Amino acid sequence: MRECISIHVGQAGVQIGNACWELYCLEHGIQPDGQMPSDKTIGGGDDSFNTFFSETGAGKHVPRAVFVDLEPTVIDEVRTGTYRQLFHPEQLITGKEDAANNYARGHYTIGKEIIDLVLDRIRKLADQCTGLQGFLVFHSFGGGTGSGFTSLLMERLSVDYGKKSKLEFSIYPAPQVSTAVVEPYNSILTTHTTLEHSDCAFMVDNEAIYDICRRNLDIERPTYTNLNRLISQIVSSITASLRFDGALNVDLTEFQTNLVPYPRIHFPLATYAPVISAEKAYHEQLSVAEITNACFEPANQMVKCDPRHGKYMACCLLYRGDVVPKDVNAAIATIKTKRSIQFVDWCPTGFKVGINYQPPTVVPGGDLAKVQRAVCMLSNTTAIAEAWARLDHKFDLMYAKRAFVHWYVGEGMEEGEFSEAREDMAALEKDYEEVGVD
Amino acid sequence: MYTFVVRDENSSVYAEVSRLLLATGQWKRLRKDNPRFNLMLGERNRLPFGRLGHEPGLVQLVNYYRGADKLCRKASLVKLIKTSPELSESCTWFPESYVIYPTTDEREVFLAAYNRRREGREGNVWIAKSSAGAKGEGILISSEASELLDFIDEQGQVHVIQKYLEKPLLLEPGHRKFDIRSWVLVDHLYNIYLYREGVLRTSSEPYNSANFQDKTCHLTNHCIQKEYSKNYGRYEEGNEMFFEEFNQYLMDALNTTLENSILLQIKHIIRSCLMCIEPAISTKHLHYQSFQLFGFDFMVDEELKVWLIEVNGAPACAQKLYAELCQGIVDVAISSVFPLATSIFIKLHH
Amino acid sequence: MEVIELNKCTSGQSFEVILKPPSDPSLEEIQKKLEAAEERRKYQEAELLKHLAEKREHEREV
Amino acid sequence: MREIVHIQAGQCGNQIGAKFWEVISDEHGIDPTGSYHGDSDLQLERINVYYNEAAGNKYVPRAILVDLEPGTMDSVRSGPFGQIFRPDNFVFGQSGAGNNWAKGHYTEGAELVDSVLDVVRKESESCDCLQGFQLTHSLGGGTGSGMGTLLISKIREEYPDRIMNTFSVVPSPKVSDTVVEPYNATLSVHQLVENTDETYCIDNEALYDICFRTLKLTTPTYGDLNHLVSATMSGVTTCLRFPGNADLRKLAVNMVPFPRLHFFMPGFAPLTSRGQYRALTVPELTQQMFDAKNMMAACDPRHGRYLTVAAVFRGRMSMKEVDEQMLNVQNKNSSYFVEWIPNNVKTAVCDIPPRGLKMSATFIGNSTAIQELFKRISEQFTAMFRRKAFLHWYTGEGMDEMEFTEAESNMNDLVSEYQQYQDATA
Ligand SMILES: Nc1nc2c(ncn2[C@@H]2O[C@H](COP(=O)(O)OP(=O)(O)OP(=O)(O)O)[C@@H](O)[C@H]2O)c(=O)[nH]1
Ligand SMILES: Nc1ncnc2c1ncn2[C@@H]1O[C@H](COP(=O)(O)OP(=O)(O)CP(=O)(O)O)[C@@H](O)[C@H]1O
Ligand SMILES: COc1cc(OC)c(-c2coc3c4c(ccc3c2=O)OC(C)(C)C=C4)cc1OC
Ligand SMILES: Nc1nc2c(ncn2[C@@H]2O[C@H](COP(=O)(O)OP(=O)(O)O)[C@@H](O)[C@H]2O)c(=O)[nH]1
Ligand SMILES: [Ca+2]
Ligand SMILES: [Ca+2]
Ligand SMILES: [Ca+2]
Ligand SMILES: [Ca+2]
Ligand SMILES: [Mg+2]
Ligand SMILES: [Mg+2]
Ligand SMILES: [Mg+2]
Repeated sequence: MRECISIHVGQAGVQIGNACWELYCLEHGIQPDGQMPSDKTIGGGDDSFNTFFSETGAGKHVPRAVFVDLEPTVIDEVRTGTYRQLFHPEQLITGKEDAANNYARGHYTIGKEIIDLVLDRIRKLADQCTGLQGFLVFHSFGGGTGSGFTSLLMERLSVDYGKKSKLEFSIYPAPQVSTAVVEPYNSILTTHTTLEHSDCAFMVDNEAIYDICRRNLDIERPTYTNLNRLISQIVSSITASLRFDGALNVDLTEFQTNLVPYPRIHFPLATYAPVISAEKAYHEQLSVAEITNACFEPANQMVKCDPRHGKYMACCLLYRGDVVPKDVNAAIATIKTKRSIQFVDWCPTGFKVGINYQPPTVVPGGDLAKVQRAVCMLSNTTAIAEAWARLDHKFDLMYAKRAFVHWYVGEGMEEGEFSEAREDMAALEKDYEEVGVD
Repeated sequence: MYTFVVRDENSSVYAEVSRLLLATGQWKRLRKDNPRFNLMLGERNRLPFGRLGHEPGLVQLVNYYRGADKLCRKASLVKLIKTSPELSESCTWFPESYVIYPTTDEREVFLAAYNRRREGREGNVWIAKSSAGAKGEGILISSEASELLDFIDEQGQVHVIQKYLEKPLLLEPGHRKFDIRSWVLVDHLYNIYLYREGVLRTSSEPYNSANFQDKTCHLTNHCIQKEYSKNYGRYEEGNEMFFEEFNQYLMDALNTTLENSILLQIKHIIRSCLMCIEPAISTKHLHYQSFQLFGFDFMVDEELKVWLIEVNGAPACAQKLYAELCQGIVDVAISSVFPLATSIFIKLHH
Repeated sequence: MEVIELNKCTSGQSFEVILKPPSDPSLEEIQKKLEAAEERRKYQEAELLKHLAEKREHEREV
Repeated sequence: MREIVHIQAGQCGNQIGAKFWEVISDEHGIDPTGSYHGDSDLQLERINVYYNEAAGNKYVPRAILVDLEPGTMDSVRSGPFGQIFRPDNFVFGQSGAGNNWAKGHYTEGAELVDSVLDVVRKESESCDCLQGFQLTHSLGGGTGSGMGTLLISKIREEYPDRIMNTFSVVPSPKVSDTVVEPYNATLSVHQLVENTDETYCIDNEALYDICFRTLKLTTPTYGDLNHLVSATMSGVTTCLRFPGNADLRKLAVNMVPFPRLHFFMPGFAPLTSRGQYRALTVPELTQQMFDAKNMMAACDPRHGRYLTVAAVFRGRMSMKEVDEQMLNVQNKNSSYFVEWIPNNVKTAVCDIPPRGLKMSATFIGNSTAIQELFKRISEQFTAMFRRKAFLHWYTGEGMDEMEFTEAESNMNDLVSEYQQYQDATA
């Protein structure tokens, strides 16, 4: 058994982290108390769930989690909430005034003052680890903390834990649930600085989640709560192999090995099905073939884009529930004869498959119905570069006028970083295109 | 009211569509780079498909199908026909063709057939073309192979060599050659609409199988006849015979109709090509929707068999039909999505 | 369609299906970036305060 | 806790300041003795942004009251909520400023400014995390204009990393006390260009036209103008005073793309006279809010382009309908939004309405059309300055013509900087 430490940075990172740890506890049968009746090795263990939970002599199961925000109101809700007993004060870290949606302020000004402390509270958890694997880092692209502080943290984690893998769950900005204007700046700034420091990153576009909630949960005006519970489901299906018995994606290194042949192109597309309203009176449960086929509809992707007009480098299918290999392969055969699935020439055309028999757990009173079988597809397709193109175009439009740039310069940054970061992104878009197009 | 943007300066068709929409009083035009458009009349090259469908609360529509180039570029049309089971290695209505690179190449299979033709004492003239050959340039009709294989390598574009249809149908009076241009509109539901009005693009010169290197005898594009040929305009305006004349002619001269003789298999070919690529380009479940106007070019051999020769992704119209057809695009392609306050199209059902 | 590396356990199983074969910055360096930007703030702040001091001197002269 | 320190200076500053404290006190359930008597705890979660807590379940405004004359501050202490205010936060001279910027900024106000800063310090020290300052004042008198902008310069010197925003009342000949207002306003505007992060431009000319033409008040009083001001002030501060995660700096970052262009056009719907049975519809709130008639800066938005826009809807309503109508109004006005700031129109909904209305909306527009306001002031300034008319009131306090010439030039640079971005394209 090798341990994983989860780091949640900024508003989006913290609130998604709470939704995830909530769901983890329900999946492993851990109570808000922190007690796990079914763990019969009291006060210890090297079971698979111990990858994410440590144990106290009193039988309390404690997330291997650090929450970090530069203002305190979000983490205070953690300290008062339903899982307040789960965590310990030194895991929750709050500054006093935030980054004001300003990358430079989260990275340079405020970040310099809290980075050393954060790495100390992280060291305290890494010291409880026999075999630390690495880090899962949750954050927004758009916030000044999520963008600016995260890139600083990621740089220093490469210094202090240089052999360790680092995975990101990153919220890509959507105007429909954002009141900010400068998020394209923060997104390109944090991606440039974090790229050589992240082994594998799962982007989630709030636009896609927001639409899924509206179309399939019949929620006319989704909140962050609605979005985060759906995101937590997807995150759980991605991390389930680190927390349960299995032979696929059992350590963080296997994520890069299976999903990322090129280090720079390390942004796998997630697609999830089925999303079913819990208010549906009557619902006909979907088969292995139907949920698998849904993994190739852009309407179910975490990022809207068209994989037909790109090429695959890798594709994993992660099933939870009543699934056996025969039905998966019958579905894949049928799907291949009717969908445009082009792999790059130098990669094998095929799917790695993991099945876990427990069906997805849903939060009681949430919006998602229980289902008998669900799947999350992780495909490294060049089509996700469409999200880079969108965001770089917004960046270009504003930066040609230097709109808002004075806010960043005012906090110690130089215009040169803007153009340096945007050139990296220009190279990235080219990297994707010579991989995916002829 | 509805908004739209215009990004192909040089499009006869959507120029007139611009005018039509404004004159309805319910369409406002924006500038090239304003993104809160309902409709994009896009550029031909590197249209930013990735940026469409991400404007909150705007239903967005573009006049091109991403991926439709597989059909509308000569090298890739060859590859699509030979590799798609729907069409297959010996599809009956496309000339035996070969993609050949200068300097997945077929230079050897090209010769295997060419050789068996040599010994067969049967017709073995070929033609070699490119998508970069504008206004009649870059093509070579030759009865001896390596005369065209050297013409291929003397420039850097990828070419196709196809068996030249030696025995074409010839109009009378004139002993003159032609090809048929059909305009096809595919809407956001992927309904396939064939404009009822086609046009024949004629040769003013009589055909002459003897000398291939003389070309306005063999090459029917509107421009080359307009510029290179001495007899340009005798029988019909602009070397453009329309369907009513061509039909009345096929009855008088051949005791048959355009419908039975040619159009049945034109409609078959159009459906075969477009249904084949539908899974790859359909926008039915996508966050933006597409339509596109295509120009299909056909040849008719003397047995009244129809051959497909190219598909044009950005076609122009005949002056006579712009009003009618452009108004048809509005009604079928645009107002279908953005409704306002008989028909000229033949729906090819599938 | 070839299946391979099928592993099984009570919690589930996994396998691979193949349809076709194929055809570092230093701690010191960070600390320097963070400190050069802090210096740029201090210099901008000092110019503002010099500007305000000039304004105070004008107020005295009025 | 992100506290705001409020300063009100001069006659206009204190009159509109007191209405503001009256209006939001009622919204938070605080009565004229500072005792809470509300019915929801939404009222108290952000109470501390503007109020200090004193033992005895009292809430005391974090407000400092300044004037060079005692008159208008005796009337504050008289007025409905006069007892609420902390008595040591009344800071007053006796001389008065005579509608003379030079007296407020350089001679009479210089005498009093240190006393004001002692009270500011003693309010800031008691702040867990000071968010910034807001000042209410006019630009046409001497105290709010001249001494108000002196305070802002001093506050910046002592708190240079703190947000300084203002509600600034612009002079108009339609509502006019003296001929020298264009001088006082032009001198003040240059100060504001340099030393505020956000200035809400409350144009007395717009408030007059609104009262006279839409509300059909034939003889508008200061009371009628301030009814509109108070509605707007309650509006813009709604999302600082009730739950919804942006401090003043975060609002400034997303509203101000160039540092000097931070002068906002306010607006409000529905426009009302003092003394509304029909609730408006979300479509009606939206279109009124974007129509020139509801603009409290006498500028035509169709004569410029919006760099950023914010709108705050209040009342129980459909966020779905708000999103739809907002995205609507942007398409019939699509040309009037710059295309090189993507998604520059942002919205909030708060389900607590203002007193006396179940639906209302407040408008915050950063439009390049605001230049019409500064051109108007600059033309009135120049009309007198080309003959050096009335300058002796200012040279008599130590000022030099050159300082007026610089103020004029600085003002016209601001107008040209706006015109630059109104013609900028993508
Ligand atoms: N999915 C999801 N997105 C969120 C959530 N909270 C904020 N966001 C998004 O994050 C972006 C704003 O960045 P934040 O994370 O809120 O800001 P921050 O990380 O706290 O950094 P600061 O600027 O200092 O506040 C917007 O684009 C929001 O849509 C959340 O709970 N769930
Ligand atoms: N296999 C064949 N047999 C006989 N003639 C042929 C032929 N292939 C092409 N041609 C002739 O050559 C001409 C040009 O071919 P093609 O249609 O590819 O050019 P093009 O792509 O410039 C037409 P457009 O301008 O409408 O796109 C045709 O009009 C036709 O008469
Ligand atoms: C000095 O006076 C002030 C004037 C102000 O606006 C005229 C504001 C001010 C309030 O709310 C905002 C909102 C906004 C963006 C900007 C503002 C803003 O800027 O976007 C959404 C997200 C829609 C919410 C409201 C604050 C002030 O500080 C006290
Ligand atoms: N809206 C409004 N404007 C005012 C009021 N009082 C004065 N003004 C305007 O502000 C200018 C002078 O400012 P005033 O407050 O009277 O003098 P100060 O005490 O030096 O600020 C004049 O041009 C007036 O039109 C007020 O109560 N409301
Ligand atoms: Ca155990
Ligand atoms: Ca590394
Ligand atoms: Ca004195
Ligand atoms: Ca002192
Ligand atoms: Mg935050
Ligand atoms: Mg062509
Ligand atoms: Mg007065």
